[PDB]
Amino acid sequence: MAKADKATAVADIAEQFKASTATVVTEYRGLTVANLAELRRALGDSATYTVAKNTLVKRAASEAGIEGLDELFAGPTAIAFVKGEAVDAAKAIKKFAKDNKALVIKGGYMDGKALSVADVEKIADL
Amino acid sequence: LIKLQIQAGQANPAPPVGPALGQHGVNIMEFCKAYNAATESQRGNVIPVEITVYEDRSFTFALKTPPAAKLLLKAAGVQKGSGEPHKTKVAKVTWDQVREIAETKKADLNANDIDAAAKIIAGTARSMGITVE
Amino acid sequence: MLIPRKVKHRKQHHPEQRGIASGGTSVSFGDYGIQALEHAYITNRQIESARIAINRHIKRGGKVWINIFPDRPLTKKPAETRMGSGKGSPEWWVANVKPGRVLFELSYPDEKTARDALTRAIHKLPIKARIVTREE
Amino acid sequence: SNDDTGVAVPGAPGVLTKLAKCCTPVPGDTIMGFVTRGGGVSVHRTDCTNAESLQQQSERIIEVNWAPSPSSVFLVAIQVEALDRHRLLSDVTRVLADEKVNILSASVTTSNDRVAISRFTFEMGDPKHLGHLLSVVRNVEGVYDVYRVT
Amino acid sequence: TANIPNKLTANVRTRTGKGASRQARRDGKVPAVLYGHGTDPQHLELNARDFAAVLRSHGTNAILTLDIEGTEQLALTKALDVHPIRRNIQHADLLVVQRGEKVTVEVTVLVEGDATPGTLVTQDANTIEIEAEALSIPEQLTVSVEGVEAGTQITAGQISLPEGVNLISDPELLVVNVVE
Amino acid sequence: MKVNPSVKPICDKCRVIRRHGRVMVICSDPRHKQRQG
RNA sequence: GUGCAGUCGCGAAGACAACCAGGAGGUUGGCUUAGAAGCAGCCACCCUUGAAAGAGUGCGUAAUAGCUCACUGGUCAAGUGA
RNA sequence: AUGGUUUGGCACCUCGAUGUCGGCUCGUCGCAUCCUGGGGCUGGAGCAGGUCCCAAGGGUUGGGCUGUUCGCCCAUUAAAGC
Repeated sequence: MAKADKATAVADIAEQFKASTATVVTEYRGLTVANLAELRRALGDSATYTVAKNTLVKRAASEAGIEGLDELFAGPTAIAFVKGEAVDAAKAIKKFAKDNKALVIKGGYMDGKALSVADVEKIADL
Repeated sequence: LIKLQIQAGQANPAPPVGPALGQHGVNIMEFCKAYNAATESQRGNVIPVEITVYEDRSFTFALKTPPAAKLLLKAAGVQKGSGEPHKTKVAKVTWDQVREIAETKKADLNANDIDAAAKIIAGTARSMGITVE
Repeated sequence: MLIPRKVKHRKQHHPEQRGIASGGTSVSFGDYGIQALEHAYITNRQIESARIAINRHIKRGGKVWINIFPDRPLTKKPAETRMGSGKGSPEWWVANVKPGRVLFELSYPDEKTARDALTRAIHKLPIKARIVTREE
Repeated sequence: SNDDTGVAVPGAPGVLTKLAKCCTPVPGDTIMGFVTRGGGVSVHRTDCTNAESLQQQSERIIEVNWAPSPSSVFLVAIQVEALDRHRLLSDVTRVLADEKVNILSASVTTSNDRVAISRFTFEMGDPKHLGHLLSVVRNVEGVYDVYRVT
Repeated sequence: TANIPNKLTANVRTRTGKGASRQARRDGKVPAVLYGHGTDPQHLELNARDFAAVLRSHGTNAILTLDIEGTEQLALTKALDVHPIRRNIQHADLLVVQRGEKVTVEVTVLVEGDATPGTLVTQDANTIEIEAEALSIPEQLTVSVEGVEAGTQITAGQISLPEGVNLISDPELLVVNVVE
Repeated sequence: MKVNPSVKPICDKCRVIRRHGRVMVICSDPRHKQRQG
């Protein structure tokens, strides 16, 4: 661990958030590498799913276009990013969610808004 | 999850198979026939059949791809896996065989694709003792 | 056990245990070494036991040097005898080891096993000693 | 002599082919044969040591192919250590309990580099069965040098 | 490529002798003698802490600038008397230098890499003596042992010399021996 | 218990302490128990 | 053991410790034993989804499993470690 | 390294006298404990042990051989201490 790598991860989060469009943040619980890798290779040939921090993501947020959130990452963080649109992969994480139920789908930053019953759930499932 | 590269037609020795799954609590005679019935169409397999179970003690299993090490052996002619790579390259394994491994393991391996699977089995053989190129 | 093929004088005065070592104060042969901090006569048995201790703590791999040869005799009068009637005959072969003198040297990949082997050797040795490095 | 090793001559059967103690050419590698002046056909290998001095005698030579599978082997040895103090010198017998071996290149020396050098004979002349015995013979935990002898 | 000549204060020695030297070393200083083509040697008191920092951060053969009573004199570390036991610097022989001097030094050779598992590397030379200008003396002279089988006597002429440096040693000088 | 002047750890669980003026070594494995004496 | 003088690694971009969740496939990487696998024993000591996963930290292990690990993320919260 | 009991080294008091071995009697002390007592670990199931620690309160047999001390042996003993 190094603060140089902290700034590196902040820059990586900022630039990949700018490059890829959909960003589904998740609270990971009830996992296992053997199964998450297996499902991820299948559902993620156009996305990628991995960790985020509570403060490095906040720095990348202040330095990217997701500026004011600052309180969502109080908990485990296993963000995935879809470089097209999280519809197939969003449905994928939705079925994984209704399978395990330990994982929570925190939300995202599709465009301006963070999370609500209106857009994120329905664009994910349907 | 009793992970064992269970062998060909054999009378169930003690170390690898029988009590190996017995200590976890799976039956002793049904699994060999139930797996032979699936390897009829795939005659020739020493698959790492990770023996699995149901709620009330039933034989659940999804047949897996054969092992990369032992498939490399069966394809390299002499069924003998060495132990000293990087210093003595026993025999150069060929790309079509590496890709046949990749194709038969793309079903039931955690590889991304053909070339990722090839790199995975490359590391496998790199630890093993045999060339992969 | 080390021993010379010959000595011009078999019966010699005891080597003077004084002064800091002027030569062999550094490594010049390997990477890690044993430096002495006390004066002492180091013998064949001590040298061989320490060499062996190194060669057992670590095996094939690396090299060992012994920068001292015990070419200095030490006599012993017979037991149950009076003082006088001549000087005793040589019994022990030692090397006069002043402080600073590097005694054992080795080159081995892992500093951990090297230092531990040298520690085994030092515990075989009769003196307070020290690990030293070619680097500084 | 002429029962197992030698049945590969192209010209005509009948053999006085002997495997000179130069490189152990019994494995099916690029080899040739020199009509040994008084003593038959010394069969030698391409990467042999005393091959240039034989090619200096360039007339007394003849083609050979040498794939007579049902025969014996010349044999090759390996460098492996012992320890000499009450353990890991009887590991040679522990690991010879799983393999029988004839003496090739043994040598005991311990005022040396940091081991009781006990360069170990072997009875293994197979292409694809080397690392196996080299693992069986590698109990001492200080196995750094592993290459065979030529 | 150059090297920033490290800065140091150097009070001149008033009383010279073993008593003064020992009192200085107890005061944390270092006796030194600056000589060279200056041809009028100066007897100085460095500071042990910063002098040792300079040496351990820029090797022995280090350029350095000496605030000798205001004057900033350029010098090289020619030799060191270090105690065997304490390993404290007892004395520094320093060489006056200037721009484009082509001094001669004894630089630290450093092996690195890793050969075949079935071998061993023995350094026969702690150092290599070279000629170079006294602002581009390398802190180190590296050599590689990646992919070198036994029987590879790496000598001094086989080293990767930088620009301007010139071997004064012989190429026959064995540096590294790769053995079983 | 072992009572020796040289008491030291034997495994990673062996912890060293100074109890009642005596250097003790404690562990889950009571074989590794030691005391300075 | 304690004091002093340092030095180095890390650290509010949350460190070390604790508490919550996860902690691998390939794969048994190979030899060896009736076996060899994260762990009689040994050779090499890889790659891959990916944060993190060690040719596995150990236990448990007849081999396995289960157990917790190293490690990853979090909750509080600055000293912490060598 | 301890101890100072062995063989010794030194030759410091004692050669105008310091009587010697062994035994008998009388004891006294130390603990480096033979038994008894307390305890830790154990490759301690239990009986019985091994090893280490604490412990000197008391007890620690009678006989054959030998001048013998010592030792061997006989029977015993909780034990037959140094």
